Formats: sequence, C-alpha cells, structure tokens
Amino acid sequence: EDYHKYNRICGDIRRLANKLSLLPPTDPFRRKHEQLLLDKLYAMGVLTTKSKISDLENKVTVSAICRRRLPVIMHRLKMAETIQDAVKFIEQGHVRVGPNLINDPAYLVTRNMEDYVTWVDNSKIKKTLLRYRNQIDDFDFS
Amino acid sequence: AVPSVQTFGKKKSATAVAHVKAGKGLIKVNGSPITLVEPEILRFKVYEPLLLVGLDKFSNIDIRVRVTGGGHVSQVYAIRQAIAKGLVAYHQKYVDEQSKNELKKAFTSYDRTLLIADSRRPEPKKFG
Amino acid sequence: MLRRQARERREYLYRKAQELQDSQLQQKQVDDEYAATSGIMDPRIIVTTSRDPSTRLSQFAKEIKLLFPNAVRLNRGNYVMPNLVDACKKSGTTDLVVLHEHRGVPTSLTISHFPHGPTAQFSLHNVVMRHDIINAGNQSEVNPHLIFDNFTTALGKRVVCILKHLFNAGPKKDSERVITFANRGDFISVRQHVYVRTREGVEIAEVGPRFEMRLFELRLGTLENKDADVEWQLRRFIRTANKKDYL
Amino acid sequence: RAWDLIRYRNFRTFTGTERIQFNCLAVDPSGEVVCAGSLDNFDIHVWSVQTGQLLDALSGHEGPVSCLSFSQENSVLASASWDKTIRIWSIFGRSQQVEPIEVYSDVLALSMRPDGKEVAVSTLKGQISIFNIEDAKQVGNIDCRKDIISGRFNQDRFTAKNSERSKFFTTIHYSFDGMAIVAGGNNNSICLYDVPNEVLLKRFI
Amino acid sequence: YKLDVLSSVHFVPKPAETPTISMEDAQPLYMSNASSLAPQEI
Amino acid sequence: GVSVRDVAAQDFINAYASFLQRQGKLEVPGYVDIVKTSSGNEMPPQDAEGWFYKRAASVARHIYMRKQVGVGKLNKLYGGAKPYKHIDASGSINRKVLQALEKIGIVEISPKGGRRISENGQRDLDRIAAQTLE
Amino acid sequence: PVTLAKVIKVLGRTGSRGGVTQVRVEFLEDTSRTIVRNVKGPVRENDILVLMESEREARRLR
Amino acid sequence: NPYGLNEVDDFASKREKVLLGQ
Amino acid sequence: PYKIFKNTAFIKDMFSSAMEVARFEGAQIKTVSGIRGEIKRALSKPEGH
Amino acid sequence: LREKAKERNPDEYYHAMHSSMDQVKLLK
Amino acid sequence: FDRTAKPVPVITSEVTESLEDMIRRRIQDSNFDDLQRR
Amino acid sequence: FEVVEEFTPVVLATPIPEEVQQAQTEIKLFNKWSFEEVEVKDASLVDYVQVRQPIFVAHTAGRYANKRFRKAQCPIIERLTNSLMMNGRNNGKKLKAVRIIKHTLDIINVLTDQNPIQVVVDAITNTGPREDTTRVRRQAVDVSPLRRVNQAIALLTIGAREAAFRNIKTIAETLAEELINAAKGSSTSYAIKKKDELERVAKSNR
RNA sequence: GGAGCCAGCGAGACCUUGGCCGAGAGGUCUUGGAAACUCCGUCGUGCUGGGGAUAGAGCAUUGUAAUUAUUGCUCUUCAACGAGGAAUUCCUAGUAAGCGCAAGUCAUCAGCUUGCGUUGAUUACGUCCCUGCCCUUUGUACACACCGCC
Ligand SMILES: [Mg+2]
Ligand SMILES: [Mg+2]
Ligand SMILES: [Mg+2]
Ligand SMILES: [Mg+2]
Repeated sequence: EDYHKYNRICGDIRRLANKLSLLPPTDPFRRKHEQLLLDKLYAMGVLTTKSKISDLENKVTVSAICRRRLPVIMHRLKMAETIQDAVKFIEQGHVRVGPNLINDPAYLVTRNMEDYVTWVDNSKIKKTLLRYRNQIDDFDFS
Repeated sequence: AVPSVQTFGKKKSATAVAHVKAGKGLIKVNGSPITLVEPEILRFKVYEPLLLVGLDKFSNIDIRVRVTGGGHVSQVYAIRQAIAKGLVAYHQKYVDEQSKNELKKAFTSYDRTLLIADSRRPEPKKFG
Repeated sequence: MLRRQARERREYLYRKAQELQDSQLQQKQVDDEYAATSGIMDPRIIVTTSRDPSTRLSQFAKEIKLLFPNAVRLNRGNYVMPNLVDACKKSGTTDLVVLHEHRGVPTSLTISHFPHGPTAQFSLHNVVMRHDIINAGNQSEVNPHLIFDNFTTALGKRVVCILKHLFNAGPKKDSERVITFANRGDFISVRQHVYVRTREGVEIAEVGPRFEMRLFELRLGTLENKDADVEWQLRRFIRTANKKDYL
Repeated sequence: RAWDLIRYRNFRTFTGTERIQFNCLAVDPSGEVVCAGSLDNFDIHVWSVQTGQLLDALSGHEGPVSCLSFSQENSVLASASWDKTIRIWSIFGRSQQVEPIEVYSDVLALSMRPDGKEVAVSTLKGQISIFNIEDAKQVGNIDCRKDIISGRFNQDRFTAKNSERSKFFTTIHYSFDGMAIVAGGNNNSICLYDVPNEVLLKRFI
Repeated sequence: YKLDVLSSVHFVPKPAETPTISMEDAQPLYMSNASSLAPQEI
Repeated sequence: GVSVRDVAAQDFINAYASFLQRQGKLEVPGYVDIVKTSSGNEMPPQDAEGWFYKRAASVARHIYMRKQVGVGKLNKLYGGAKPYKHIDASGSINRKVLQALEKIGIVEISPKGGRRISENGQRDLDRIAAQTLE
Repeated sequence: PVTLAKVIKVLGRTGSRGGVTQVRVEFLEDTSRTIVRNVKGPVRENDILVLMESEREARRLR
Repeated sequence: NPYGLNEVDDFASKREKVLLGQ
Repeated sequence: PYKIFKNTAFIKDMFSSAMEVARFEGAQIKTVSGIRGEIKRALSKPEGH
Repeated sequence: LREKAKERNPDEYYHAMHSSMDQVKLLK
Repeated sequence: FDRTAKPVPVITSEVTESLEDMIRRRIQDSNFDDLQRR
Repeated sequence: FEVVEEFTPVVLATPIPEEVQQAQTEIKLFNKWSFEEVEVKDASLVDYVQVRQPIFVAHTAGRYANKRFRKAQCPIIERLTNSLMMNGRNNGKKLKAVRIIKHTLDIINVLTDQNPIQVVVDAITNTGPREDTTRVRRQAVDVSPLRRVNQAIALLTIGAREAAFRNIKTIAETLAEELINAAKGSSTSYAIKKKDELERVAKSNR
C-alpha cells in the first residue's frame, strides 16, 4: 500500500497553515482563508467536527483521508465484509452515491454525500438482501 | 422455474402479500376465492382492478394473496393495491412493457391509490 | 435520513460528552443545542396534549399557547409519537410541549427541544387557569420580559437555558408584559404580570395563570426516544430527598 | 446574486445565515421573491428582491431539494427532491398551504407548463411524469429508459446494456406551445417527446 | 484543485513590460461609464 | 375439488344445519330449550327447533378450518362482549356439540387432545359444499 | 324568469361584512353586460350564479 | 476497523463496550 | 402486598380503613429486604387498602 | 439490542445471504 | 412518622407579597434576564 | 367492420358471477345504476354536482378536505353518504350509510321507474337556495353554487333524519320520499319548504 | 337471536393447551410456561322487546372462624330518564367524534393516567366589516419600477 499522494496532501495542508501562521494575526486575509480551509476540510469530512487551525496542523492524517475512501465507508457501513470485497462491488458497478454511479474505488465521499451511498437499483445482490427478509418487490425492480 | 412475481400492498397496519404466477385463473385471498371477501358492500373494490383491465389478462395467471393486520376496510385496500401491483410486476417481468404501460395508464387514470401507497403522514397545517 | 438522524445522534451525544469534560476542567456559555441558533432564529413552538384530552386540559393548552408568543396549538387525536415528532421536525419546529392531566387538572408538562433534545419533564402543582377568573379579559401578546431568580446550580442554569429560549429575542424596553420564573426549593413558580411605571415606583397586575413546576427528568433526546441517555433524574426515595435541593 | 442587464451591474446579493451551498433557483414572475434550494439542508430559503432580507425558510422536505419553479401565471411554487415526493407551495396569500404528491422514485428535474396547470418531473427510473397542479393527480407518464443512449466508458469493465450509470434525464423543459418536452442527461442523447401522445419525436446525438 | 478531483464525480480541469489586452470585460464596450450611474448616485 | 372454504360460510352452515335436522341422527340434549349459549346473553335462541343443529354445523366448519380444536376455543370463539368483561360462551352446549358430532362420525378425538375432522366427515362436509354450489 | 351570470372577478378589500364577498359577474345572455353583486357562499372566478334580479347595483354591506 | 475510527465513532464504541459489560 | 406492578404496589392489613390511610399519606415505608417506599393513596375498595 | 434493532442498515450485505416416536427417530 | 418527599408548597398571601415585591424590585432596576439579539 | 381483441373464450377457473362480467362491460353504481344518462338540468349546479366518474360504491377514501375546492370533485353520492352520518351515535359508521343509500335507491326505483341517481341530481338541483339573507336586520344576497350544493345536501339529509327520528318509517324510506318530493319540486319535501322560506325572506328584506 | 370475521402497543407458587361435570357462576383430572362492524331473522312508535336504579328468593367463590362480609351467576320486581332554560367551553384531515386492547416502567394516576390500533365525517380553509393584540408614519432600501413633510 502506497500513500505518497495522501502524504503530499497532508504535507501541503501543513505548509499552507504554516504560511498562514507567518502572516499577521490581525490581517483579515489570513483569517478567512484559514476559515475557508477549515470549512472545506470539514466539508469533506476529514475533520469530523469543526476545529481550530492548531488542530488542523496535527489532526490531519493519511488515515483520515483513507477513512473517507468509498470502499472503506462501505466497510463501516456494513455493505461488504472487507475492503477488497467493497472494491470489487465498486469495480462491478453495484454501488451508487446519490444520483450517480461510481465505479472508481479511489473516490472518497464528502460528509453530506455519506448518507446517500447505496447500491444501484437493479443490482442482483439487492435482490438477495430483500429475498432474505422476503421483502423483494418486483414492481420496484428490487 | 415457474414464472412468478411477488408484491405488497399496505394501508395503515393492513399489509397484503400477493404472489402472481402463470396459471389458469386462480385468484385467492387467505386461501379463499375473491368472491367470498367480506364485507360484501366493499367486495367490488377488490373486483375493481380485476374489473378494469378485464379478466382476459387473468385467464393465463393465478394469484394468491395473504392479508394480515388492520381492519376490514384497510385489508380490502391492501388487497386491491397488492393485486394491482402484482399484475403490473408480472406483465413487466414476463410480458412486454407496452402492456405494462397500458395497465399503469388505466389504473392511474381511474384512481392512483391502486399503485401508490396512500400514507397520510401528519401535516401541521398551521405554520408554527 | 434514518442514516443521518443516527449519525447526527451519534455526533450529538459526542458534544455533550465533550462539553461535559470541558466544563469539569473549567470547574477545576449557551448550550450547544442552542448555541447554533441563540439570538438568530425565533423559536418555533407547538403545544399539544395527550390522547382524548378533557375540556379543561384543552383550555389549559390554549393558555400555554398564549404564554409563549410563537406557540401554535395542535390537536392530538390518534397521533403516533414517532409520527408526531417526525412531522414536527419536518415543519421546522424548535420545541414541542405536551400536557397531561388527571381529572381535568393539569399534572405534567414536558418540553422537548428539536432536533436532538434535550427533553425536560415537569410536574404541575397548584394550577390556576385564567378561565377560573371572571371578567378577566384578553392577554397582551407582546414579547414579554423574563425574570429568572434563585437559579444557582449548574442544573439550575441548564433549566433556565431550556425555558429561556422558548421566548423571542430582544423584547422592547418598554414592553409591559413580564413573565417570572422564581425558584423556591426546586418548585419553580410561574407568574405573568403587566406593569405600569409610576412617578414613584412600579405597580404590577397579575394576569395568570399560576402553577408550580418541578423538574423530575431531563434526558438527552427527543421525548419519543425512551432509550435516550438520562442527563439528570430526580431521586425521590433517597433518605435525604425530603430536604435535598437541586436548583 | 441579482443582476441588472440594462446597466450590467450586481445591484443586490443574497445569502443564508450559515453559507448554505445552493444548487437550484426560482424567481417570482412579479420579480419580488427569490427562492433557492440546497443539497445539505432540505429547506427552501426565501428572499425578498426589493429588500434582500430572508423572508422565511420553507420546511417540509424529507430529502434534498433538486429543483424549483414558479408558475408564470398562477404563481404557485413546485419543488421536488430525492425525497420521492413533490410539494406545491402557495406562499402568496394570507394563509400558506402545501400539497405533497408522491412519486415512484427520486426526482432529478422538474418542468412547469407555461399555462401553470401542469408540472412534469424526470425520475431516476427513467420516467417523465406529468401531474395536474390544481387536482394534484397524475395525468400522463412517459418511459425514457430504453430511448436513452449511453456509451460504455473506456474504463468500464461491464457492458453498456447492463450499465445503469445514466438511463435517466437530469434536465427537462417544456415547449412554449406546451405539446413537447426536451430532455437530456449525463449521456450522449437528447430526446424530444410529444406530451399528449407520449411518443418520441426525434433523438439527437 | 487536488481535493476537488478526488471528490469530483465528473471532469475538473486544472486551474490556470508590454500593454495587455483585457481578453474579457465586465461590461459592454458601447455602454458608457456615465450611463452606469443612477440619477441618485450622480 | 369442492371444499367448504370455497362455499360462503353462512350458506354452507344453513345448508348443513338442515342436513343434521333432516338426518335426525344428531343427539340433542334436553335442555336446548332453556339455555342462551352464554351468560352475557339474556334470551334463549329464537329458532328453538334448529339452533342446536345450526350450532353443530358452525362447529363442524371450524374443525375443518383449524385441524385441532377444543371446547376452550369454541367457548371463546362464540363468546362476546357484555366495564366490559367479554364472557365466553356456555361450555356445556359446546361440549355436547362435540360429542354429538363424533357419534355421527363427522369428528373424532384428535391427537394431543382436541377434535379433528374425520376423513369420512371431511367427505361429508365436502358433499354438502358441492350441494350448495349445485 | 331568472338570469344567469358568470363570475369574472372576486373583488378584494371591498369592506363587506364578514362572510359576504363582492363579485363582478357577466351575464351569459349578454357576455358584455356586467353587474356587481354580493355572494354569501364560497365563490371563485368562472362560477355562474343565478341572478333572479338583474337591475340592482350592489352596495357595501359593512 | 482496518483504518481505525474517528473520534465520534470511537466514543460510541466505548459506551457500547461498557453497556455490554453491564 | 397482594398486587404488584413493577415499582407501584398495593398493600393490605396495615390499616383497617381508608380513614387511617389518609393520616399516613407520604409516610416513609420499607420492606424487610430494605427497598424504600411511600404510601401514595388510599384505595376506595376494599377499606384500608 | 434495541439500539441495534433501531440502527440496522437495511442495505447491509453479507455473502451468507446467498445460502411411534422411536420408530420415527430411527426412520430419520 | 417520617415523610420521604418534600411537601407540595402552599401559596399563602405572604408568599405572594414576597413574590410581587421581588418582581417589582426587578422592574424598578430594569433587571430582566432576557434573550438579546446577537 | 369488426375489431377483435380476444381470440379465445375467457374462462376463469375461480368462478366469477356473470353480473360481474356485465360490470366489466360498464361501471355502474352498485352494479345496478348507470352514470351515462345523468345530466344536471340546471347549468349552475354543473361543475359542482360531479357525476362523470362512475363508481361502484360510494366509499373511496379520497382526500377532499385538503384544498379549498376538492369537494367539487367528489361524486355526489359519496357526499350524500357522508352527510347521512351524523348525531355522534352514527358517526364513523360509513358502511351503514352506504347500505342505507343502497336501500334508498332501491326504494326510489321501486316507486318511480326513472334512474334513481337522476332523481338524486334533480333533487339536489331543485332544493338549492338561489338567494338568501345575511344579518346587517337582514339583507338579501346571492348564493355560490358550492353553497347551493352543500345546503341542498344538508337540508335533504336533515329532513330525512328528523322525519323518521321517532316515526315507524325507517331512514331509507324517509330519505327516498324526501328526495322524490324534492325532485318533483312539491312543497311536501322539508328542504323545498326551507328553500322557499329563505327565498321569500330575501324577498321581504330585498 | 343466530352466523361471519379483521388489529397494534406491550414480558422481574402462579399461568395455562386438552379432557370430564354444571344452565351459568364455577368445579374437577391432566399437558407446557377485541369492540364497533357485516349478513340472515324476530320486534315494532306503544315509557314498547329502550332504561336497569331499588327490592325479594336461591346457586357458588374468597378469605376466617365468624352464621362475618367479599366477589359472580339464575329468576322475579321494574323506577328516574322522551334530547335538556338562562347561560357557557371547545373544535378544521385520520381532525371532531365512536370503538375496543394493553402497561402501570422514581413525579401524578388505580375503573384513574399513559400508550396502542380500529371506524371516520359536515363546514371553513376567505376577510379585516365587529371584537381583541400588535407593527410603521429619517425608503435607508445597491439596479429598474413606485413613492415623496402624519
Ligand atoms: Mg376524541
Ligand atoms: Mg378511551
Ligand atoms: Mg386522558
Ligand atoms: Mg386560516
């Protein structure tokens, strides 16, 4: 497993904060880009809760970025046994994040889109799930 | 395997499960014919889908319905919704989509409740 | 949505743990559920009652509606509690008030703040409605002034915080309507008065109603969630209950 | 942001209290109310064009608002969502009323008849459903799943015919005559339909 | 740009002496600056 | 092919109620004329001559619908509302009915207690079921 | 004989008594001819009323 | 949990263990 | 006790009539096991319960 | 267990989902 | 015999007089614990 | 010329009564009255006496109180059945209202051979008050068609109810005779008396 | 009077499925740990087959040691009550209202409180005319448009 790219993102975040910390505290420009930075990091979900710049210096980690990867989310969300199984389902095109189908395991879900990750309507495996409960509806095509 | 489809129809706590398969025109609820459903006054409601698209489409199929929960009227509405949805699902998965479009058009034209659940969720009309 | 409400619930309980440790460390501001909206968006209130309410409870529910400026009374016929809370959340309601009675006499009053609580339950004693007054007249529905007295403990501040946000922000300085919550041995007395500033003092006229409310449960969640973690409960069978004070 | 086009200047800007990301907008024909929808709140913010103040936030959606439109004549507001329902808002007048209508699946796009008596909505199932606003009852439906053309991506490891990446229309619009609807999506096809007959007039690559 | 491409479902292009030609303008050429001021402003 | 469930309950019961009466082999206890079938009731059955035979016919149908039945169920099934107590039916009349049917051979003692439709009785029930249809 | 008249406009702010609406109606016999009337029931545009008398001119009812 | 838990889920798991212990 | 509903319970033979019960509302009571309790209200039927 | 039942993801998928008295006992 | 719980308070005239005196005092000083726009 | 959509005889192994087959031919109220030949004689009551959607039974469970004018879309028979159920003790018992209306229509057909639903429409049209009075004393004002329909239904049902409240006559027969008399326009019907009284009072305070 | 049947909440010896007696109440021997409603019939405008208070006579249960009450059943007896003055309270969709079922989970409740499901409406959903409660009379308000000293 290689994390060179994720390391580059985390390092760049630290460099941006360090360059910010250099700027005068009273500068209005410094304050907003800090808040804008914290906002986007919150928006993606890598910041689980709203934090401060000091926390953004250390709380950001590769694992946090890895945590937001689509196959990982399903694993917590219990769709797949393991990350490999999740990747295969993403690969086969059975996973749907809101209005659009995602076949890329490398995609990460933003915080808002987490609630809408769900399997495509006509996936054969949904038919297994509703078959197990005996709640399959052929009218709904699933 | 024998062709078949399954559907539900819900009204309040009443829930009806319908199995629609190929056959020779057996339409049963709770192991009894449709002609014996009670109350008699509302019997025609259950006939209503049967009565709208015509009984010719049914001569080639058998439906078995099991109803649980709710009261008499709720159960009747569950039966009618279940038969409608089961018919539509069958006429998709083993018959063309054009017959499907005709069935949905007729059903929704006369009354949309046959296909969509009529769930009257609470609504605080007063802003506040 | 069921996924969100659960996630936000899991997030909601997380802050209440986080703030609790922060408060303890400070021991060694407004609560988070209200910090987001305090002084921004006027509270949205719904007042309802138990199933098949008696006439007197219905009259009392109307009185509670008149007490709070932004309260709208809703009839609870056959409504199912998950549906009621779910419906109110869709409408954007901020708090829900449910009143219980015993033989046409109000007994309980429970306040639950949306979307994730807290839920406070009160017991009503010595209730006197304005319909028990002859030739009383109508209320004035200006934004009242609020008086909170003898709330000292941390639980006391919490209770004030719950009741405080039920009214509008920024009453006019010259508003003549004043509502007072006076704590006395955990028995919060609720009074409504209209005052006139005289050349040598102030003269107040009580409008009513009169009733004493005593908190006995406070849970971190909506009143529907019976499994919500209890923030605080009233111990009645402890040997010191007859002389223990909490507010 | 509201723009004057005679003088080409931004005369007014609106915004939510907490910087809500907006995806759709609709404007009163009278030019006095502006409403926008978001994918994160499920509330339809309302602003006054004249004043720039938030009049109120419309609540009632159990899902994210995907689209908005004000009736040109009657001034009703129809909003749809991934909530599998459509709500008609009579904001104007002394009393406010909301009429929700259920739909088979998530609603992605909505169109409004210029007469203002009907509303068309595209769903994830590949269905354009037309309703009667005054009666709140479905009046017609059109199938879209089979007409759409979607090409297997070079990165695809599954067939196009089995693909479900995009067989719905993300955008629709009426013809001003009112007898046709133009539709498109994340696909290679633009399909023009005839509403009263529910048939495909012609498809475009 | 980097955080967007990871989180974008669709295409995201990479963001981009002598007298210079302003290749884009906020206002039409024929419109005159005086005409852009309201009477109250004047 | 014909079955009791394929016949209307009231139609079959009325048809089968007569068959017991026309047959004349069903034992009828002497006190049928002086009972109400429940303490909650207040007057005896109006159709004094045939109510017991109709009572037997209704019981016969239930044993077909439910394979095993005891006097306890029939006590509650034929019970009704009277605050309200929901008194169950008279045990004696039901018990006589079960005994009377098994003399005819319509019913017999089920395993693990209760009563079961006799195979001869099952044919007998179907015979009148087709009779009503035809 | 009783005339018929189709409501074209529901007048607002007319200051009428509670429960009474002032409306304008055009006679079906003569689409041009118009008359202002008081209606007690719930009324809308495009509804037709039975005007027994066609000569009078409505006045505000307080 | 191959990549661990965020703070919020980590807190949730701890109470989950405590309740099961009781 | 003769009838119990979780925390609430009915007691008999302590008092002879509801009159005696009235004087002792709010009284502190405990079981042999040490569960503490309180005399809530008098039952109209039978006397003393 | 109520919280587990309250929070069950309907979309959760696992691979397992694809899958005389004495005389009687002798017979079986 | 001991009482386990607090007696319900009784509203007598002197309690009311003390209450209204406090209310009047607060209005004199304009000391209102009120929510104010932020 | 013939159009043929079926080449085989339709036999259902589960028997269906032939009357239900003739119902498959056309929809009818209780499978015994036809909606094809009904017309509202008075133009004003058109678009508010809705009869163009045929229904087998009055019960529909429709949402008609949601908007200001959904009641106009309601079938008139269902409105009559709903109005029939009053006084509290009869509240919530819709099935019995349906049964009563069925028996009433049977009675109306028995006495008079015309289609009973046509008689229903005629009675509703006739007994609607065209002009009424409002307190200022009184002054006359006109009546909207929706108010005409509502008042007609209320008057007819109230008259039928009160007539048989303590009389040997049952609700069905009194409803039948009230409705027949109203359709004839005779003064015998209670609703016609009240309508004429209201119009006369408007004449006095005209 | 018969017959037909449909729910959802709920689990810290006693419950029980079944058999035998008794008209019933209720006894005795053993195994495991819902109503309203609908269909067919009788009755019939008569304080009547509505009403079941009071009273008498019996058949039983529970304690406890009394001929003590207690809770049910059987017959007879057969009242007030025939829609409610002056006045008054509340109420807009699963709402008013009818219907039953369950739990008594630290406050209040013991045929009372809460919860649950079942049947299910009429009218209104517009107005400031009356009443009452308020808001404004430094556009302050970023274009166009309208306005122009309480
Ligand atoms: Mg009620
Ligand atoms: Mg009740
Ligand atoms: Mg109550
Ligand atoms: Mg209103």
